Amino acid sequence: EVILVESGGGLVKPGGSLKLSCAASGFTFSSYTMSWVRQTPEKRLEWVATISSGGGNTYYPDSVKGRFTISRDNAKNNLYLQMSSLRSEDTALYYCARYYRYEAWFASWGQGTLVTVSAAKTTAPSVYPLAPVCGDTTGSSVTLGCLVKGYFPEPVTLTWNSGSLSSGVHTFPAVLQSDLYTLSSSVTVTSSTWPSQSITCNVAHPASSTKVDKKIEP
Amino acid sequence: DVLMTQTPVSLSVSLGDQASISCRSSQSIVHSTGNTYLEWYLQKPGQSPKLLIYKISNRFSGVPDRFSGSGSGTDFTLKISRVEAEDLGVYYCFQASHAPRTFGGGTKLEIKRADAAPTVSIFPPSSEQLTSGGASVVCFLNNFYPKDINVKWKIDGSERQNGVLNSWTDQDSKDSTYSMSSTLTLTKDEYERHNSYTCEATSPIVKSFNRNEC
Amino acid sequence: PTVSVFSMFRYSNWLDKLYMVVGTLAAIIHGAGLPLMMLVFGEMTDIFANAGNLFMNLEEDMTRYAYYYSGIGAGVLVAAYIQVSFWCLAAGRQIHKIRKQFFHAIMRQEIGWFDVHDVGELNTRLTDDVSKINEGIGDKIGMFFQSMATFFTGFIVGFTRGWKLTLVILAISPVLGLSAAVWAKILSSFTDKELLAYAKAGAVAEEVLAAIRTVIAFGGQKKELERYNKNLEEAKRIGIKKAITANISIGAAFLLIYASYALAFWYGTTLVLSGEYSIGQVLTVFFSVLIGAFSVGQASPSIEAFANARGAAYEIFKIIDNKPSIDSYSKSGHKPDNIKGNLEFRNVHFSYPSRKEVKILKGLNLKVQSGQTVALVGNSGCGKSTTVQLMQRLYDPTEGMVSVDGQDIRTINVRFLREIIGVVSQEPVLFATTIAENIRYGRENVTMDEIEKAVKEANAYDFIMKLPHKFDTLVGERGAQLSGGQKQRIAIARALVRNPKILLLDEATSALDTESEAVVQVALDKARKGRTTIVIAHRLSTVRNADVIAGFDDGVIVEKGNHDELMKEKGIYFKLVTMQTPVSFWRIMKLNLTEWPYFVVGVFCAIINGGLQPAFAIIFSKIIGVFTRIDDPETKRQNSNLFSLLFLALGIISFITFFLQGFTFGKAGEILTKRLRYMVFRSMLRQDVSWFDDPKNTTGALTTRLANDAAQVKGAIGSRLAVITQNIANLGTGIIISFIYGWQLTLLLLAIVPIIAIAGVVEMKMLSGQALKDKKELEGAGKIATEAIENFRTVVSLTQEQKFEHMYAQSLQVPYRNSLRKAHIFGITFSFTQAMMYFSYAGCFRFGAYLVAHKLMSFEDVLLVFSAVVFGAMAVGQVSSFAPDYAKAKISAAHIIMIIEKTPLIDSYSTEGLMPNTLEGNVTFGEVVFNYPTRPDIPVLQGLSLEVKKGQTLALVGSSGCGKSTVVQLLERFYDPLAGKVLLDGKEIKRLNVQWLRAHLGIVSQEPILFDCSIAENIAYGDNSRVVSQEEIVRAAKEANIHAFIESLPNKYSTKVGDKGTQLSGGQKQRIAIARALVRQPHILLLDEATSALDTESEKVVQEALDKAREGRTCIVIAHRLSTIQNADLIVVFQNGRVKEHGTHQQLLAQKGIYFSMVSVQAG
Ligand SMILES: COc1cc2c(cc1OC)CN(CCc1ccc(NC(=O)c3cc(OC)c(OC)cc3NC(=O)c3cnc4ccccc4c3)cc1)CC2
Ligand SMILES: COc1cc2c(cc1OC)CN(CCc1ccc(NC(=O)c3cc(OC)c(OC)cc3NC(=O)c3cnc4ccccc4c3)cc1)CC2
Ligand SMILES: CC(C)CCC[C@@H](C)[C@H]1CC[C@H]2[C@@H]3CC=C4C[C@@H](O)CC[C@]4(C)[C@H]3CC[C@]12C
Ligand SMILES: CC(C)CCC[C@@H](C)[C@H]1CC[C@H]2[C@@H]3CC=C4C[C@@H](O)CC[C@]4(C)[C@H]3CC[C@]12C
Ligand SMILES: CC(C)CCC[C@@H](C)[C@H]1CC[C@H]2[C@@H]3CC=C4C[C@@H](O)CC[C@]4(C)[C@H]3CC[C@]12C
Ligand SMILES: CC(C)CCC[C@@H](C)[C@H]1CC[C@H]2[C@@H]3CC=C4C[C@@H](O)CC[C@]4(C)[C@H]3CC[C@]12C
Ligand SMILES: CC(C)CCC[C@@H](C)[C@H]1CC[C@H]2[C@@H]3CC=C4C[C@@H](O)CC[C@]4(C)[C@H]3CC[C@]12C
Ligand SMILES: CC(C)CCC[C@@H](C)[C@H]1CC[C@H]2[C@@H]3CC=C4C[C@@H](O)CC[C@]4(C)[C@H]3CC[C@]12C
Ligand SMILES: CC(C)CCC[C@@H](C)[C@H]1CC[C@H]2[C@@H]3CC=C4C[C@@H](O)CC[C@]4(C)[C@H]3CC[C@]12C
Ligand SMILES: CC(C)CCC[C@@H](C)[C@H]1CC[C@H]2[C@@H]3CC=C4C[C@@H](O)CC[C@]4(C)[C@H]3CC[C@]12C
Ligand SMILES: CC(C)CCC[C@@H](C)[C@H]1CC[C@H]2[C@@H]3CC=C4C[C@@H](O)CC[C@]4(C)[C@H]3CC[C@]12C
Ligand SMILES: CC(C)CCC[C@@H](C)[C@H]1CC[C@H]2[C@@H]3CC=C4C[C@@H](O)CC[C@]4(C)[C@H]3CC[C@]12C
Ligand SMILES: CC(C)CCC[C@@H](C)[C@H]1CC[C@H]2[C@@H]3CC=C4C[C@@H](O)CC[C@]4(C)[C@H]3CC[C@]12C
Repeated sequence: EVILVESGGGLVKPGGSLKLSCAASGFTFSSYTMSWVRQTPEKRLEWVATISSGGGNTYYPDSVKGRFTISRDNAKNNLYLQMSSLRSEDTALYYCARYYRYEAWFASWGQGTLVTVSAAKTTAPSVYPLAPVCGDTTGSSVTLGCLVKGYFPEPVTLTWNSGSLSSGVHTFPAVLQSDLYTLSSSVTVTSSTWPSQSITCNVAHPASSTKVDKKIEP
Repeated sequence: DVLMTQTPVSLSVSLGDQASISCRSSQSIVHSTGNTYLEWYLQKPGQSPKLLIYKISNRFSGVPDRFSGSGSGTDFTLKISRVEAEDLGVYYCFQASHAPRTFGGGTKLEIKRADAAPTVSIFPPSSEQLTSGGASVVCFLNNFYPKDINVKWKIDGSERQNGVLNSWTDQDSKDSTYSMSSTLTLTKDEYERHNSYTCEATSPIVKSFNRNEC
Repeated sequence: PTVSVFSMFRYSNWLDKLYMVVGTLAAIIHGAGLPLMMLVFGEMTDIFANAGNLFMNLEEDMTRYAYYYSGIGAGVLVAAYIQVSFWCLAAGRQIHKIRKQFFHAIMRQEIGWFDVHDVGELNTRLTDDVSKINEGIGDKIGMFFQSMATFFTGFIVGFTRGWKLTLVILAISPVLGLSAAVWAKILSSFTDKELLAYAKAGAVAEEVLAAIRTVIAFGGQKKELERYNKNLEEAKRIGIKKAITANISIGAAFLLIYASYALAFWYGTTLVLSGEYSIGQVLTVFFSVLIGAFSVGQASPSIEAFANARGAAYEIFKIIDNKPSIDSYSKSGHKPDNIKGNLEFRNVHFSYPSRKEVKILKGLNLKVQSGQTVALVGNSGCGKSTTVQLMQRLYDPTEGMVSVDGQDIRTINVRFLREIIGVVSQEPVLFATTIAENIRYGRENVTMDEIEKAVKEANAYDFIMKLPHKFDTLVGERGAQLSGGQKQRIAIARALVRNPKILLLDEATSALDTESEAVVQVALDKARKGRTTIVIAHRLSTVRNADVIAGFDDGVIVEKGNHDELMKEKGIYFKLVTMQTPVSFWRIMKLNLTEWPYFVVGVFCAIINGGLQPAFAIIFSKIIGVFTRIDDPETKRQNSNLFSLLFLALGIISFITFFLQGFTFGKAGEILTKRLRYMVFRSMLRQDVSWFDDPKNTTGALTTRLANDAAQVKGAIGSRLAVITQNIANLGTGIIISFIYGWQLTLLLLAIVPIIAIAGVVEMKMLSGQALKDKKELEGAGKIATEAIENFRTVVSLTQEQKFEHMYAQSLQVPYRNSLRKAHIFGITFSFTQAMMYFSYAGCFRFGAYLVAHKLMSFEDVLLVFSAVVFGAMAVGQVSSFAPDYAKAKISAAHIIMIIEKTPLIDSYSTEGLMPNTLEGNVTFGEVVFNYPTRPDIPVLQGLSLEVKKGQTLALVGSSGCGKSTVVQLLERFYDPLAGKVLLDGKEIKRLNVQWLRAHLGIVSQEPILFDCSIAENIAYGDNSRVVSQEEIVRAAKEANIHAFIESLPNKYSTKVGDKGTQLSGGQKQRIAIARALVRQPHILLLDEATSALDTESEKVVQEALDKAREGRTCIVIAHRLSTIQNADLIVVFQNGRVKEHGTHQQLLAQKGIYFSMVSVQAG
C-alpha cells in the first residue's frame, strides 16, 4: 500500500524556521499531487499547502503565504515543507496527503508530526506512582495510576510494562495550565497481579530526552 | 473565502439505527467546469482522518455501502444507516471549488447506550512529591455514562476544595463509556495540616483515604 | 479547348477501363488508412492514461493494438500498390497509342498546310504536349480520389467519435484547406515561375546571339549589352517579388496550423475537465479532422493538371481529326494499267496559299508526248519549281484541269501516281542511314545487282570505292560527310532506282563539274527512250540536245518550238544564245562571397526552422502529459493554458523565421543569377567568332546554358547550405533529446530512421511530379521524328510514310517496354515506404508499452521520442527532397566558369599594337591561304593574292561558294590566316590595333539584320562611342533614298521594328542597311550582294551615292548583277579559291575566257 512517514518538527521559538520532510513509498510518487494539511489543538482543521506533481505550481492560504515554502525531491520520493517566521499560533499536527484519481483531494494521510511554537524552555515531567492504601483489595481488581506533571511540550509517551499492559488502560488527555502540562494514566489489574508482580510506568518526554520507568509499589 | 457550517455538532445515536449529518455551504459551491467538489472525511479517536466520499454521490473505494451522501447546489447531507460502533468519530466537510479551501467545523458522533456508574478510586500523593513540597491527590472515575458527572473533593469532611484539574477521555469504542480523572493539587504544608479527604461522584459515590501514607 | 472530356480517353481498350476502375477503388481504400490510424491511436492513449494511473495488463492490451496497427499497415500496403501501378499502367498505354497515331497524322499533310506552321514549333509540340497529357492522366486522378477518400473518412470519424470539437474544427477548416491548396501549388510551381519571368530578356539574348557576326561587324556590342541589362533588372525584380510572396504565404500557413493546435487544445481541455470527452478522444477527433482538411489542398495540383491535359488534348486532336483536301494514301484512287507518257495542261491557274494575294501563274497550256525531252528557260521568279511541284499533285490548281494520258488527276489515285514520277528537286541531301539504305529508299525489293547497275549509271562508284564501308558508310546529317557532286550523283541514282515513267529534273547539275555532268547526261539519254522527261537547268550544255525548248514569261509559256524555230523567232532565247556564243571544384561560392551578409542571417533563421520540430515535440508530449498525471483541476487548466500559449508563440516565430529565411536566401539566389547572366553575356559578346563556329558551341546551346546554368548555380550554393543547416538542427536536436529521455526506445527507432527519411523523400517526389526519367531517356528516339520531317526531300521524292512511320514506331517500342517495369517498380517502392511508416507506428508504441510496464520510462517520454525521432526523420526527408541535385548544379557551375574564364584569341578591349597616325588606303594580299577551323580537311583557298590601290572599284566575280565573303572575313579580323602576307599600306594588320581597323571601315551584310528598336535608331546603328547627330541621320536617309519610307510612317523615327526587320519589306531593310553603313563614312568600303532584293530604279539611287562617294575611299563590291561590274575599275574572277583573271574590264573582254562566259549570260 502507500506508506507516508513524516519527520522533523518538534519545538521551535517564534520567528523560527523548520523543515518537515515526509518520506513517501509505494505509489510512484513522481506522478501525484501532494498536499500538506494541519490540525490545531482546538481540534479544527485547515489547509496549508499543495504542490503539483514534479512541478512548480504551489498554492497557499493567505496566512501561510510568503512564510511557507513547499517542494518535492523525486530522486528519493520526499516532500519538504520549510516554515519560517513561525507565529505563536501555528502550534499544530501536520499530516502529509496524497491525491486520488477521480478528483478526491486528500486520499491517504500519513502520520502526523507535532510542531510546537512557544517561547518556553523544555520542562521535564515529574513522574509519580499512584497506588491505593497499602494495596487495598478492591472488589476483584486493583486500579493503579501514574501522574506526569510539569511537562512541556505536549508530546509525551506513557506505557505500562513496555506495552505489556494494554487491556485495562486509561490515558487521560493532558490539561494545560500555567505553561505546563499534566497527564495521568490508570490501569486495572486483578488482585492476583500487582502485589505479586510489580507494575511499572514507562514515561518518555522526547523534547528533554527524558525517559523514566516508575515501578508501582504498595 | 467560503464558510462551511455543520448544523448538528453532537449527534448522539442509538446503536443499530440511522444517523445523518448536514453541512451548509455558502456561495453555492460550484467549480467552473461544473463539478461541486464537496467531500466528507471521518476521523477516529487517535487516528488520522480518512476519506469517505470523494464527491457528493460517489463513495471512496473501501467504504461500506451504508454511508450515503446527497447534495444539491448550496446544501449537502450524509446519511449513515445501521450505526455500528466502528463508525464513531468526527465528520468534516471539505470543498475544493473555490480558490481557497476550507474544512468545516467538526461534528462528533456518540453511540447511545444505558447508564453506568463510575468505578471511583482515590490515590494519596506519593512520598517523592511530598519531598518536593507538593501534594496532588488523584481520583479516577472510570467507565461511566453519560459524561455529565460531577466530582467533589472534601478535605476534613467539611471542606469543599475547588482547585482541581479534571480530564475526560473520549467515548470508548468497546463499551461506549467515559472515564475521567480529578487531580486536586495542594501544597505539602496545606496537606500535612489535614488527614480527612474524599472524592464524591454525583446518592453519590464516595471514596476516601484515612491517612496520607500507610 | 475544354471540350470533349470523354474524348481524351477515346484511345482506351477494355483492359485500360478495367485498370482505371480497380485503381480508383484501391485509391479510396488508401484514403481510408490515415483516419482509421488516428482512431486506433486515440484509443491507445486512453489505455496508456488509465493503466498508468492504476499496471501489469498494459503489455497485453498493447499487444492487441499492435496487431490492429499492423493490420492497417498491410491493408494500406496493398491498396497503395494496386493504386499507383494500375493508374500508371493505364496512362502508359494510352499515351503510347496517342503518340503513335499522332505522328502518323502529322506525316500526311497537304504541303500548303505545312507552310503555315513552323517545323521547330510543331516538333517541340508533339513531345511537350504528350508529356503534359501523360502527367495529367497518369496519377493526378488517382491522387485526387485518394485525397477525396482521406477527407471524407476523416470527417466521418471525427463526427462519430465526438461531434462538438469536430464542429469547431470545421469552423476553422476553410482557412486550413485554402492554406493547404496554396502551399501545394507553390511547391509544385516554384520551378516553373522562373521560366516565365526571364522570357523578355531571353528574347533579346536569342536575337543577338543569333546574329553574332553582324553585331560584331557593327561594334554595337555595348549598346546591346545595355538592353540585356535592362531586361535583367526587370527579371530580378519579378523574381524577388515572387520570393517575398511565396514565403509570406508559407509563413502564414504555418502560423495558421499552430493557431489551430492552440485553439483545439484550449477547447479540448475545457471539455476534458468538464468530464465530457477523454483525452484520447480529443486526440482522435482533432487529428482526423485536421488531416482530412489538409487532404483537400493536395486535390488542386491534380485538378489543375487535368485542365492542362484537356487543353493540350484539344490542339492535338485537331491535327489528328483535321482532314486535308489532298490525302497521301487513297484506296478509292483509280490506278491506271497501260501507263503511257502524256502530259496535258490547260488553263492552269494556281497560287501559293502561304501568300495568296500574289498570283504567280496566269494560265499555262502544254501538251507533251512520250519521249519528248522538254526544257523550260527563264529567269528565277517565273516558277519552274512551281510547275515541278504542281506536277506531283503537291497542290491542286485553282482553275482548269490537268490530265495525264486522257483522264484527269482529280479522279485517280495519288500514291500510284506519285510512285511513277521520278523527280529530283533543286537540292539533294544525303540521309543518315547507310548508302545502301539511301539508294534502297526508291522501292522496297531491290537487290544489290540493280543497285550496282544504278550507281554505275550514276557514275558514283569511284568515291564509293575510295571510302571505307562501301555499303556501310553512315553519311552524316544533311549530306555533310561527303561532297556536293557525289551527293547530287547519288541523288540521281536514288531517283533512278524507282524505274519511273516520267522523269523530272530540277537543276540537277548546280555544283557539278564538266565530265561528270556529261556522263550523267549521257546516262539520262540512255534511259529517256521509254519515258517522258522534263529537265530544268541553268547550263545550256544539257539543253541543246533536247526535244522541245520553251520559255517562261510572267508565269505564261510564251515561246514554243524547236531550236531553229526559236532561232528564227529572235526572242529572249535567241538573245541568250547570242550572248552565250570535365573539371569541377568547390570555387562556386568564392564568386558569391560579396553577398555573405544574406547568408549569415539566412543560416541563423535556418537553424531556428530545424529547431522547431523538437520544441513542438517537447510541448506536445508535455501537453498530453497534463492529463496523464494525477493533479487537481486547477493545475491541469493552468498548465494547459501555458502550453497552448506556447503553441501560439511557436507559430508566430515560425512565421517570422520562414519569411526571413525565404526572403534572404531568395534575394541571394536572385543577385547571384543576375550577376552570372550579365557576366556570362559580356564574355560571350567579347568572345571570337570562330568560337561560335565550333559545332559543340551552337546558337541554341549558348541560350540554353544562359537560362539554365546561371539559374542552377544558386541552388548549388544556397540550397546546399540551408539544407545542411536545417537538417543538422532538426535531427541533431531530436536524436539528442531522445538519447537523454530514453535510450532503449531511441536505438529501436534509430534502426528505422533511414527508411522513414526515404519515405518522406519518395512522397515529396510524388507531390512534386518530377519529370519522368523514361521520356528523358527516350529523347534518343525523337531525332528520328525530327529528321524525317526536317528533310522534306525524300518525303517528297517518295511518300515514305511507311518507312519512316515504321522506323519511328520501332524506335518507340523499346522505351515502352521499360515504362511498365518502371510503373511496377515505383508502385512497389511507394507502397513499401508508406506501409513501413504504419508498421513503425506499431512497433515503436509496443516497445514503449513494454518499457512503461517495467517502469523504465514514462508515457510522455515514449511520446516525445516517437515525435522527435520518427517525424524528425520524415522532415529530414522532405527538406532534403526539395534540395536540387548537387552533382548537376556542381557540374553546371564548372561549365559556367569554363565560359567566364575563357580567353579570346583576338582581344577586343586592348589598345596595344601598332598605332600610326596616318594611312593611305592600299591593300596587298600575297599567297594568302585559309582553311575553316570547323572544316580542317577541306581547303576553300589555295594561295590567293590581290593588289588594291586608292579608289579602285574592285569587283569579285565567281561561283556561289568560291570564297566570296572569305576575303571580307579575312579583312575584318574575323579569321587570321595560317599562311600568307597582308600589307595595309605597308603595315601588317597582325601588328596594328584591333579596334582601329574595325573602327575605320564599314560594310553592308549579306543579309540585313535589325535590332528590336526604332527604325531611325536602327538605320543609324553603325556608329558608336560618338554623339550621333540627327542631321546626319536625315542626311543618310536622303542619300540612301529611305527618307521617303521613314517620313511616310507614323511615329516616323520612333516606329518600333520587330525582330530582324520582319515588319517591313526586304528592299527597304536592305536600303536602311545602306544607310547604316553610310553613317560610318568608311575609307575602306565593302559591298556583299548590294542588290539581292531591290528594284531597278532603287539600284540607281543607291549607286549614285556610292559613285559620288567612291572617290577618296577604296571600294570593293561583290555581286551577281553585272550592272555594278561593268563600271568597276578592276575585276577579279575566282575558281575554287584561285585568281584566274585580273586587270581592266576591256582586257578581260578582249581575251575570251571564263569571264566572257560569265558576263555574256543574259545581255543582248
Ligand atoms: C505514421 O504517421 C503517418 C505518417 C505518414 C503518413 C501517415 C501517417 O499516419 C498517421 C502518410 N504520409 C503523409 C501524411 C503526413 C502528414 C503530416 C506530416 N508532417 C507533420 O505532421 C509535421 C510537420 C512538422 O513540420 C512541418 C512538424 O513540426 C513543425 C510536426 C509534424 N507532425 C507531428 O509532429 C505529429 C503529429 N501527430 C502525431 C500523432 C501521434 C504521434 C505523433 C505525432 C506527431 C507528414 C506526412 C506520409 C507519412
Ligand atoms: C527558398 O528557401 C526555401 C523555402 C522553403 C523550403 C526550402 C527552401 O530552400 C531549399 C522548404 N519548405 C518546405 C517545408 C515543408 C515541407 C513539407 C510539408 N508537408 C506537409 O506539411 C504535409 C503534407 C501532406 O501531404 C501533402 C499532409 O497530408 C495531410 C500533411 C502535411 N502536414 C501536416 O499534417 C501537419 C501536421 N501537424 C503540424 C503541426 C505544426 C506545423 C505543421 C504541421 C503539419 C510542408 C512544409 C518550404 C519553404
Ligand atoms: C484500410 C482498412 C479499411 C482495411 C484494413 C482492415 C481494417 C478494416 C481493420 C484493421 C484494424 C481494424 C480497426 C482496429 C481497431 C479499431 C478500434 C475500435 O474502437 C473501432 C474499430 C477499429 C477502427 C477497427 C476497424 C477495422 C480495422 C481498421
Ligand atoms: C468513401 C469513404 C466514406 C469510405 C471509407 C469507409 C470508412 C469511412 C468506414 C469503414 C469502416 C467504418 C468505421 C467502422 C467502425 C467505427 C467505430 C465507431 O465507434 C465509429 C465509426 C467507425 C470509425 C466507422 C467509421 C466509418 C468507417 C471508417
Ligand atoms: C462563418 C463561420 C461563423 C462559420 C463557422 C461554422 C459555425 C456555423 C459552427 C462551427 C462551430 C460551431 C460552434 C461550435 C460549438 C458550439 C457549442 C454548442 O453547445 C453550441 C453551438 C456552438 C457554439 C457551435 C455553433 C455553430 C458553429 C459556430
Ligand atoms: C475562420 C476563422 C479564421 C475565424 C474564426 C473561427 C473560429 C476561430 C471561431 C468560430 C467559432 C468560434 C467558437 C464559438 C464558440 C466557442 C465556445 C466557447 O466555449 C469557447 C470559444 C469557442 C470555441 C469559439 C472559439 C473561436 C471560434 C471557433
Ligand atoms: C484563426 C484561428 C486559428 C483561431 C486562432 C485564435 C486562437 C489562437 C485564440 C482563440 C482563443 C484563444 C485562447 C483564449 C484564452 C486563453 C487563456 C490564456 O490564459 C492563455 C491564452 C488562451 C489559451 C488563448 C490562446 C489563443 C486562442 C486559442
Ligand atoms: C548531432 C548528432 C546528435 C546527430 C547528427 C548526426 C549527423 C552526422 C547526421 C544527422 C542529420 C544528417 C544530415 C541530414 C541530411 C543531409 C542532406 C543530404 O543531402 C546529405 C547528408 C545530410 C547532410 C545528412 C548528413 C548526416 C547528418 C548531418
Ligand atoms: C529495426 C530492427 C532491425 C530492430 C531489430 C530487432 C532486435 C535486434 C531488437 C529490437 C527489440 C529488441 C528486444 C526488445 C526487448 C527485449 C525484452 C528483453 O527481456 C530481452 C531482450 C529483447 C527481446 C530485445 C532483443 C533485441 C530486440 C529484439
Ligand atoms: C541498428 C543498430 C544501431 C541498433 C540495433 C537495435 C538494437 C541493437 C537495440 C534496440 C533495442 C535495444 C535493447 C533493449 C533492451 C535490451 C535488454 C538488455 O538485457 C540487453 C540490452 C538490450 C538488448 C538492448 C540492446 C540494444 C537494442 C537491442
Ligand atoms: C548518428 C546517427 C544520426 C546515425 C543515423 C544516420 C542517419 C540518421 C543519416 C545518415 C545518412 C543520412 C541519409 C543520407 C542520404 C539520404 C538520401 C536523401 O535523399 C534523403 C535523406 C537520406 C536518407 C539521409 C537520411 C538521414 C541519414 C540516414
Ligand atoms: C520496428 C519493428 C518493425 C520491428 C521490431 C518490432 C518490435 C517492437 C518487436 C520485435 C521483438 C518484440 C519483443 C520480443 C520479446 C519481448 C520480451 C517480452 O518479455 C516483452 C515483449 C518483447 C520486448 C517483444 C516486444 C515487441 C518486439 C520488441
Ligand atoms: C515488410 C513486409 C513485406 C512484411 C511484413 C512485416 C511484418 C510481418 C512485421 C512488421 C511489424 C511487425 C510487428 C510489430 C509488432 C508486433 C507486436 C508483437 O506483440 C507481435 C509481433 C508484431 C505484430 C510484429 C510482427 C511482425 C511485423 C508485423
